[PDB]
Amino acid sequence: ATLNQMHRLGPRKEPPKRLGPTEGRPQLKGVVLRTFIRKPKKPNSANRKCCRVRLSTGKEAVCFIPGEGHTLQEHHVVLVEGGRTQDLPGVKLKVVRGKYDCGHVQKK
Amino acid sequence: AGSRLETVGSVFSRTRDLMRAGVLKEKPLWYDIYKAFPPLREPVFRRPRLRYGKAKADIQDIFYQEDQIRAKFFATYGSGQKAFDLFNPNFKSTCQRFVEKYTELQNLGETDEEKLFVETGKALLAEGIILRRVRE
Amino acid sequence: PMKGRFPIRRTLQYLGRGDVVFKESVKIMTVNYNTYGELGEGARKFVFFNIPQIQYKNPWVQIMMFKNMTPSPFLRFYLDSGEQVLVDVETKSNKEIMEHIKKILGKKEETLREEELEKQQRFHPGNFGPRKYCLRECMCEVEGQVPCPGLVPLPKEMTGKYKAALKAST
Amino acid sequence: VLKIRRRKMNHHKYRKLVKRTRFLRRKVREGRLKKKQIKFEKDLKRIWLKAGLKEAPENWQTPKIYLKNK
RNA sequence: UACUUAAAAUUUAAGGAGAGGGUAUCAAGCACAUUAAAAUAGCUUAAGACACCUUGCCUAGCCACACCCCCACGGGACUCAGCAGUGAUAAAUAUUAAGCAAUAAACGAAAGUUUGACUAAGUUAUACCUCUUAGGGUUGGUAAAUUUCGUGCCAGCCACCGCGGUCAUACGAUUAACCCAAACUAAUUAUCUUCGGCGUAAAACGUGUCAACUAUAAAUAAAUAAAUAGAAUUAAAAUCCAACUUAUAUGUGAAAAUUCAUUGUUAGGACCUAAACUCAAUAACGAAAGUAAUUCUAGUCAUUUAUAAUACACGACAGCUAAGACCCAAACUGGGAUUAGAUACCCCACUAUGCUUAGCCAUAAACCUAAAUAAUUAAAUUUAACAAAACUAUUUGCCAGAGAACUACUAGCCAUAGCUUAAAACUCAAAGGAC
Ligand code: FES
Ligand SMILES: [K+]
Ligand SMILES: [K+]
Ligand SMILES: [K+]
Ligand SMILES: [K+]
Ligand SMILES: [Mg+2]
Ligand SMILES: [Mg+2]
Ligand SMILES: [Mg+2]
Ligand SMILES: [Mg+2]
Ligand SMILES: [Mg+2]
Ligand SMILES: [Mg+2]
Ligand SMILES: [Mg+2]
Ligand SMILES: [Mg+2]
Ligand SMILES: [Mg+2]
Ligand SMILES: [Mg+2]
Ligand SMILES: [Mg+2]
Ligand SMILES: [Mg+2]
Ligand SMILES: [Mg+2]
Ligand SMILES: [Mg+2]
Ligand SMILES: [Mg+2]
Ligand SMILES: [Mg+2]
Ligand SMILES: [Mg+2]
Ligand SMILES: [Mg+2]
Ligand SMILES: [Mg+2]
Ligand SMILES: [Mg+2]
Repeated sequence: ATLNQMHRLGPRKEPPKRLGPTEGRPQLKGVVLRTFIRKPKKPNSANRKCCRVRLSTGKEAVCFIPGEGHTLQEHHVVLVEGGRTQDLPGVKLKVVRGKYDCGHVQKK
Repeated sequence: AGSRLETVGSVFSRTRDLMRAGVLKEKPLWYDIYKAFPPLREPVFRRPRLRYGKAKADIQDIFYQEDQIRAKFFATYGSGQKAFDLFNPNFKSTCQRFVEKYTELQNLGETDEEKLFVETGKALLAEGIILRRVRE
Repeated sequence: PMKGRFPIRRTLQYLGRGDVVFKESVKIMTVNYNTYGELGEGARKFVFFNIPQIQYKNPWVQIMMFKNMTPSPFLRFYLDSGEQVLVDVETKSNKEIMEHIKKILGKKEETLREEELEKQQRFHPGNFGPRKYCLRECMCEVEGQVPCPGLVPLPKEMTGKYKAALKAST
Repeated sequence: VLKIRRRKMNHHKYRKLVKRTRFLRRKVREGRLKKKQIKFEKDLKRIWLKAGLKEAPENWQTPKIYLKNK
């Protein structure tokens, strides 16, 4: 662009930073609604443990439960955080082990 | 160990540099000679480029003043029936004698080109040279 | 590569090299120059090189330039008194034009120095406060004075916590 | 290569979709123009009422500019 | 506070050199102006008016607010956005504390009095500092650092690339090592921001003319073979009519259907529909689209140069509307064949349409996939590669990963299954270009 065109336009227009599943918040608290399995996209082959939750914001989201084995059930309370599950499409939240009803993976 | 880079510098500059670095311990025998009696131009690589737009070379077309007279002689009489001998360094052709006489008359002060052309023909006719005014 | 011709003109150092600071009387400077010709070359160079420097040091002066309106280039200054100073810059180099206007309508070095000193009258080195305005925020920074408790713990006897305990003991 | 094929294949699926729902789109349009006309009339009524007139200027009838006048 | 009149601090009102968030799919606002006999028809606006959305900024501090109705006569849902504290809510969690001793403020002539301002404490790894215990994470690559065993595309892991189906340095335990350390790791947010590009990758967006700026500096042009419009004209080949006339004619790879109202010949007649061989191995004209049968009439031309839309005028083909034309061609349609099927390719017939007269539509790989203009050919320039050698300057337009998307919505349009304008959600770690 010419100096006259750069002057008439100024600095580049910047698209606003749209928020993610947590809505720009470190963590959210949600109540479990269902516990189900999600299948990772090929080539990955597994039965990943996830759950649907109703967040404090009022929306409903699908959250991956990390770790080897969870005791979560319907009506339980959990603290969800950000971080997408790469193989699981649409799963943009994860549960924090050791907070509220969810507990640390049971080393056995 | 050497500098086989013939596109950077010259044989002399690369030899000077290699000795400064410490890789070449003995001077080549041709080195001192080049230092004392170098060439006029430094032999450095240059990529020949083409000329573009209105760039032109600077070569003078070699045209002497005799050529104006010689052109008329070839158009009027052609080349002399006697054959050119280009091995004799002092050869005088029929056309060169025409130009020598044409010059002599012009030194006298004749200003008309037509006068100098027909008078020279008459003088050579007296000399006995066979000039044929071949229009063909 | 910076765009345009002579990109050095678009640097703060170049703009600050200008030495023509007009007197308070100067209010407008009209520049009449021709884009084609031979006797107006200095005028064209003055618009190209010097007008930015003049505006930088005289932000409140209106510089308005008109092109190819007259046979010859000239400068006309409009003063606050109502006087109009015409300058003829034909056959004059851009450097010559700057020196001429500096002489007739430019502040002298003495006047400018006095203004600079007066501007800084209220800054005192001894004054304490934020870094933006002062050298030192607190007297603890000074050598020999009691250091800040945050950096160096105070003696117990100089602390209100300790003094209160003794008063209770009394 | 695949970018014109995709424009072609995308454009092919739009023309098919428009054909399947051509009659629905016609009724959508006639209603969007009617709302477009009412919005035009109301915007003109706002002007004279704000100016203080209690009736539209004498001999004025809002032109119907979105109807099948041509 | 001084004088009985002058220095300040502090405000208020009216203003304006300049600077000042986002959306132009917010493009018009609709009285927003001047004059001062009260007339004139003006005022702001692509140099961004108007509308809407969002946000405290100008930081020794400033501005706005003080339960709500912008305000607070009035009304209402009737007061901690003072300190401490409580309920609810939230990922978010300080004492219902002491003293007016210091400084500040209020009051008093004053000794003095008052103050949840403030001061000294309490609470909390949130930070810094000084010390003393050591814990936290990681160990496939980026990126410092793994031994044994279990698991076997399962269980699990990853910021990106990826790992796991029997020798897993990548998962789990264990061993050691690495990093940091009263912290450590995770999540969230923040700090980095246009002088780069536009033949082939995002992007010169069909064509030209008129403005204002920004640049530039010269006083010419035209006289051109197929620009364009009108009128007149016609050579070859068809069509029609007529004479004579084979028995067939037509059609394919091969056949069938079609046909004998055909066929062939005509130095017979009519027609003037449609298209313009050779020239053309040419490279002209026009802004582009486009334009080459002949003749005649009208006709292209000077603005220094570049630079234009919200205006004006054009814009292949196909398509729409109305009245005509119709040799030939030909979507569609029917017939014949072909094939497992033919909804095609091949054959026959025939229509819209191609033509004219009036409008409309405004679309192309509208492409030389090259914006225009003036330079230079050397700057030790294959500055990727391939195209079309490279490159400087000027002005405008345009571009900012891919898909979603020649889409949705918006506005304009003779357009109504239309064109121009043109997003987001969401998804992926690529997409793409040249070799
Ligand atoms: S900053 Fe000076 S005493 Fe703390
Ligand atoms: K896999
Ligand atoms: K209020
Ligand atoms: K006190
Ligand atoms: K381990
Ligand atoms: Mg929209
Ligand atoms: Mg309240
Ligand atoms: Mg109020
Ligand atoms: Mg409180
Ligand atoms: Mg109160
Ligand atoms: Mg906190
Ligand atoms: Mg007092
Ligand atoms: Mg193993
Ligand atoms: Mg790892
Ligand atoms: Mg491991
Ligand atoms: Mg492109
Ligand atoms: Mg187009
Ligand atoms: Mg005709
Ligand atoms: Mg004529
Ligand atoms: Mg027809
Ligand atoms: Mg092309
Ligand atoms: Mg299209
Ligand atoms: Mg569309
Ligand atoms: Mg639309
Ligand atoms: Mg997007």
